[PDB]
Amino acid sequence: GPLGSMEDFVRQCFNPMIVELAEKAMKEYGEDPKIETNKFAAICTHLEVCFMYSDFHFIDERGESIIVESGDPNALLKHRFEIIEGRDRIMAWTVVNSICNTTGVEKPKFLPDLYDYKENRFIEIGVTRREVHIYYLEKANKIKSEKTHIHIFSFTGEEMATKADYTLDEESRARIKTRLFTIRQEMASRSLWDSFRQSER
Ligand SMILES: [Mn+2]
Ligand SMILES: [Mn+2]
Ligand SMILES: [Mn+2]
Repeated sequence: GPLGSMEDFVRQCFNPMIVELAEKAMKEYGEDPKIETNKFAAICTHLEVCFMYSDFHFIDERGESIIVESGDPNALLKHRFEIIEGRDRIMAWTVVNSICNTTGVEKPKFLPDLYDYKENRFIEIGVTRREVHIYYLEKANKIKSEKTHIHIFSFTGEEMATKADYTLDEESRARIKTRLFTIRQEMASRSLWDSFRQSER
């Protein structure tokens, strides 16, 4: 089939809010979305996984975790996750600081992606086009925060998480894997997938 542009794919298949955040993210780190297009799509994907990971999860009036997929979560519910990814450098560290000195949890050395108020830990989310175990080890070796929980998703549907603790129910993680499958298939139909996969390096 004809070869599409990654730009077209990103703008057509990701929410504009996600795209704008990815653009702002690449700018902050001196990367050009119009040249590093595979990275651009990977940033969008990762960002969306982080949001989907957090979606629908609340801590109820008793302090127990629950899922509310309707539109109106009653006012007394608290979001289960703090989202750190998708924020500019200053705000992200401000949030991390607001979490740490509060919950007493120690400060990480790299910005994680989320904070889990139920499990009382920071989470690093990974999305890989490679083998989950390799990517997991790379992540672990980079941060070695020990307290930061790592959760990896691959585009083949495999997951790997610290201490075989996957945090979320099967359905939540299934939503994420369905979305990644959709991204991969759509890229493939536009003849963008092979390059995207090989780009991760
Ligand atoms: Mn709310
Ligand atoms: Mn991050
Ligand atoms: Mn991450």
